[PDB]
Amino acid sequence: LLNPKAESLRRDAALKVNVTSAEGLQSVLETNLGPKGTLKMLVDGAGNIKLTKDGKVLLTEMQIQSPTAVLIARAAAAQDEITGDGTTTVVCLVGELLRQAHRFIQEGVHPRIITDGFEIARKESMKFLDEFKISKTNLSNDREFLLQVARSSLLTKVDADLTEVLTPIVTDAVLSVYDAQADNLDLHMVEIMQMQHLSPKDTTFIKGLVLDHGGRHPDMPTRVKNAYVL
Amino acid sequence: FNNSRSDTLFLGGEKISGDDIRNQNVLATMAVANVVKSSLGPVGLDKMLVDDIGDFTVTNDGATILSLLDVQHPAGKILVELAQQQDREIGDGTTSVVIIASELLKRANELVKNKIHPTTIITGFRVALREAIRFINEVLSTSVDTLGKETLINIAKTSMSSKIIGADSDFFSNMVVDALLAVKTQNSKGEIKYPVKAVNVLKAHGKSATESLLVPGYALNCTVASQAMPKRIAGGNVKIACLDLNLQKARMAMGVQINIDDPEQLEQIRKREAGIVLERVKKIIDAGAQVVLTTKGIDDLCLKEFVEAKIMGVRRCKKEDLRRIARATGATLVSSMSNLEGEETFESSYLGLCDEVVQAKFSDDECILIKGTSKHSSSSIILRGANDYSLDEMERSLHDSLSVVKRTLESGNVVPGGGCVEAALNIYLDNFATTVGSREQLAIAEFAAALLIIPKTLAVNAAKDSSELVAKLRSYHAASQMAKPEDVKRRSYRNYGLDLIRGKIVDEIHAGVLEPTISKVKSLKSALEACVAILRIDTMITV
Amino acid sequence: ERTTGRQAQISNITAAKAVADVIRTCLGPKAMLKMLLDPMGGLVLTNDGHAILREIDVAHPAAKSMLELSRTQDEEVGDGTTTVIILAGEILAQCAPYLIEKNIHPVIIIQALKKALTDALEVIKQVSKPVDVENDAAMKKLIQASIGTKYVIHWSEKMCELALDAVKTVRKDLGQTVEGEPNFEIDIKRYVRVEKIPGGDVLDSRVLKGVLLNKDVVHPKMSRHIENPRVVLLDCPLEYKKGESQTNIEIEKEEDWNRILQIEEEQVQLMCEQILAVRPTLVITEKGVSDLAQHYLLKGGCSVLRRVKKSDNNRIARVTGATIVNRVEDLKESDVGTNCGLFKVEMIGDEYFSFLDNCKEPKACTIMLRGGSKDILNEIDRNLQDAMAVARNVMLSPSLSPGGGATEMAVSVKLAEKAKQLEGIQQWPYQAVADAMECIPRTLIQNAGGDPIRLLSQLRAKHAQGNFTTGIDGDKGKIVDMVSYGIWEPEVIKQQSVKTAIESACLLLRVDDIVSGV
Repeated sequence: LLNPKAESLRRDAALKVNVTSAEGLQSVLETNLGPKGTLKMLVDGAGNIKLTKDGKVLLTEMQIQSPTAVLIARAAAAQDEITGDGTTTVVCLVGELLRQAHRFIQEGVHPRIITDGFEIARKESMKFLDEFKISKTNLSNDREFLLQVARSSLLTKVDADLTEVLTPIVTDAVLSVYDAQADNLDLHMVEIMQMQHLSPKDTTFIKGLVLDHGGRHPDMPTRVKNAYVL
Repeated sequence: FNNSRSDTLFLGGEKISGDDIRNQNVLATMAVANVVKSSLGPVGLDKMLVDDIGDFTVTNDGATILSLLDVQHPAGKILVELAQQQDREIGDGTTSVVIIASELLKRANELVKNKIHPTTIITGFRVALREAIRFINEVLSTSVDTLGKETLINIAKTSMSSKIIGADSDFFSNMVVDALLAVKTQNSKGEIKYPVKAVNVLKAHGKSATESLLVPGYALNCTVASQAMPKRIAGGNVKIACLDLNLQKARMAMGVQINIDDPEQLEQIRKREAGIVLERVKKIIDAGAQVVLTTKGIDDLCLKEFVEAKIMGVRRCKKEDLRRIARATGATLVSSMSNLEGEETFESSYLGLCDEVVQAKFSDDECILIKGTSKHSSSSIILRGANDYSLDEMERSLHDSLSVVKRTLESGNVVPGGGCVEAALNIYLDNFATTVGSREQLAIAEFAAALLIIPKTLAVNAAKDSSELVAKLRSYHAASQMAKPEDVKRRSYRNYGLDLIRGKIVDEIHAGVLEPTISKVKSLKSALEACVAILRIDTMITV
Repeated sequence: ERTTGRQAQISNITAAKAVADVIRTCLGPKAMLKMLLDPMGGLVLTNDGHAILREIDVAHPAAKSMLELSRTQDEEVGDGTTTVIILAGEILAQCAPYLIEKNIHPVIIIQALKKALTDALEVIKQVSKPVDVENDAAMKKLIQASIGTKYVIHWSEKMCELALDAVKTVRKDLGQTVEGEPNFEIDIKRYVRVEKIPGGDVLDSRVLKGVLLNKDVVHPKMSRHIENPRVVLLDCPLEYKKGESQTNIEIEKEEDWNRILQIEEEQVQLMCEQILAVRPTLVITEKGVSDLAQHYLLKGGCSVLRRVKKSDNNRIARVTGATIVNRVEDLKESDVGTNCGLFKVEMIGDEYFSFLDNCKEPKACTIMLRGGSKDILNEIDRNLQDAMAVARNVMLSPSLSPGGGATEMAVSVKLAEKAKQLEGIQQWPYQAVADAMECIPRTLIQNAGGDPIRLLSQLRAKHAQGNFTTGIDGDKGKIVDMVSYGIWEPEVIKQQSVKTAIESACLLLRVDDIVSGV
């Protein structure tokens, strides 16, 4: 059952390749998780070295021929647009779930029963999801709790020394843009600007806007307090 | 295996001569012929023809397979040009001719191993061909067994067996055979051929298919439209006028309206509009036409003129039928009445001639029967069936049936098929071999035994044993040719061929398998000239 | 180059066996997913049988014939694409040992497949059960089979109304012993052609009888509807005509200049006067209309439509009867505008439309669909065609047949009983047909996960002693009766399934050689 210039992997042989395809992608991303995770290098081919712990930037910069890792990367891209965090968490759940399933595949269990067991447990997981969750008050004086949420998103990708630097910056950035009511928040109102020549621990928050071109003349005033704008 | 590396006769290519090219011509012709060997006969199977683009097609026609077959060898290229010569003469039979020339080369190749020179092998085949044509003359016969019995009904029975019409076919085959023999005509200068498009076929469902009637003439579906006119005229003769333009009251145009300012012009224009067509009606009555057939209809005032004269008017005839009726009556369908400045029917010029016109009662159908026109040689069939879907399958089957029947009967000279010609010539040339007694006797004997490949491979495609039927095929003819030349016989019982449907030996003349003589004579003549062209090659120069 | 002997029969069966083997996991609602590897870095996860084999490049020509077989099945039935291909591929696989190992001539097998095809059609008619085609509640539960597991499941009740009201308009159901029986002819292709309008709700989707036009009326104040309309169709625009030859008007005298300017307006009125001679209430033209022709026809009491496509006017001519006449002076009185109910110009989705809708069914209709987006309309479109295809098979025969392997096993048991009473060499290949019929239900068992050998023999025992309505459940996978949970499908699906399967199987068995040439 073959014709020239064709390749086919059949009779459970594709399962051993697909599960191994997940074990290969898992072990690579198993290194970086939580605040104890690891840093990796991404070469774009132009000679620019980029070091990032974000699984979103990793999966886009690497090229993988394995089709199993392609679906994981494409689905994680949808998770990166929706959730925006926990890209590695999704990959670690997919790989290990296939490893526990592959052990039952060797036992002769049909994959439909295996997938049906995941959907039934997922529906029960959603029930425990609503029971285990904690309802937080809508008060905006919750900054103390926002300090805890900030350390969750910070400590992961940094040495924890930049956390104390970025904790008042990120927390003040959200509450300043967010008016006090239930309406919405706009992330476009927060500008992201990068500068050189000074250490990263000196990163500061700017309540106003920053710009490049200044007044050129030696006698122009450097500091002007409470001035009218034209 | 392949022949190459001459190392003689320095030139821009190789040199192949001797038994090298003689064995190459056999291997090349065999591979080309093996394609059409399984497609021989109706029991054969079609094969797929693939192109270089990757598309393909599937057909059993030997003319299309050999034309689309790629042959890179000259010995097989002659067979490709042989199919072109066969299509330009008979037009059919390329499958059997290739199989003949293929076996003749295999028999001649064994004669080369017998130390027989190929020139005499060529002449030995030509001498056997001269007698083979003379032997067909005692085989071939004219049209026979059409009176007192019917061998043609077995042709229509096998062709309609694949359709619902095949249930009553025994009664329906008599309608096809008895009609085709009665419609015989002569076109120009002694052709004596059967009309292709004649024998009109109409359909109506009131009843079962058994009630289908065969009319000795044209059956037109129409009425008199008035009960005051007689339904039967023309004891001796009638003049039928086939008309298109209406006899109805004439208008001017569909876009113009008549506004009467002067009340004098009212009566004028009114009677003028009817007066134009009324004079045209007067020209028809004065032309001696008892039956008037109009395509666009007739008015009530102009029809009353036919009622008083006992002339039969008919409204809204089928124009496709009137064209064939006018040709049979010698008439001409008139699309508009005029010549130059005049208007008339020219007093029995565009009019036709017919023996009798009678209107039969069909038991919930009513039509007009036309019988015995001037020159017709035609008929009409009124079909009855289970439904229109059945009547459609009947009309398509009667065309597919009669077509096979009329083409074979078109030539007044036919020979029995199913392997009768190939088996009979094997017996004749076997005794003729003793009339030489020097060398060609070996070539003539192999020529006659090479004709057995046609019935052999024919029985192979039919899922029947070829070792039995072919051996029995020769035994029946050999025993029948013992008392035949002595002009003294108990019972002859010759012409027994192969019946591949029931797997038994039957008479092909009674079974209805017949091929015209021009097909079989030109087949052995073309297959021999193609076999000679291969045997004449002792050297091949390939660049 | 050339394949002779039995080698061609092997390659023809192997090619058809390879195509079927791919989609064996594509059969059933629980069917697995097929991951295809493109020559590029892409992949295809779709489980649709037609979308898979289309993306699979094939070499042997018999595999291309199996691809064209599925293309014909897609035009007949909307679902069951893998059912016909797997069945046609298994018949050649079961006849393979008898053709070679048993040394049976292929024509004998082909003649045996024709006898097995006739017997199979008789068994399907015996195991089929009738249903009321006039029951509206029953037709909704039938079409629902092709509805669920789709986005239209919520509107399924409205999806069935758009499906039934559309086919009931174009269908002509007639029969008698006089003019014959059309056998309930229904044309979905040409007559049911649909127009998709964005915006709105599915509840606002109506089936209009007539031709829908997107172009508006030339003047805001005009008759909105006419009781007994008179329609004129013409391709020619409405404007001042000019001669085909050289036309030069030289004006010297002073008072003759304004006269020619009036004649130019009279020629426009003359072309409109030739139209008004038949007193039309509606004028539809292919090209634009000049402002003068708009005013002349407005005072004439008729409706004017401009910029109408030529393909639309051809569909108008069939539901109306008005034939397109180029020149206004050649306009016939034979072509009329009868059977047109309303001219209503009512605006739909902030876009002015034109309605030809009438109170009668001239064997055609125009469906107006509303949705929340173009992707929703495309989902409603293809689902409406599959919804009407199921309703078509129910209107083309009253009887329903059980699915889920019930009919597949019901035929195989009856073929085994007729095999013992059928003498001759054709008996051995005749038993291969019944073994091929058991592959479809066993395939659903393999996709379910149960034991294919154990559940097949037990399912066969249910058909032998008990009834034939005991199939295999899709959700569970255990032997159950199909009367409990109806999987029931129309018989026309099973009719053309085995019909074209034998025709495609015999076609490959007839080919004993394959050569390459142009």
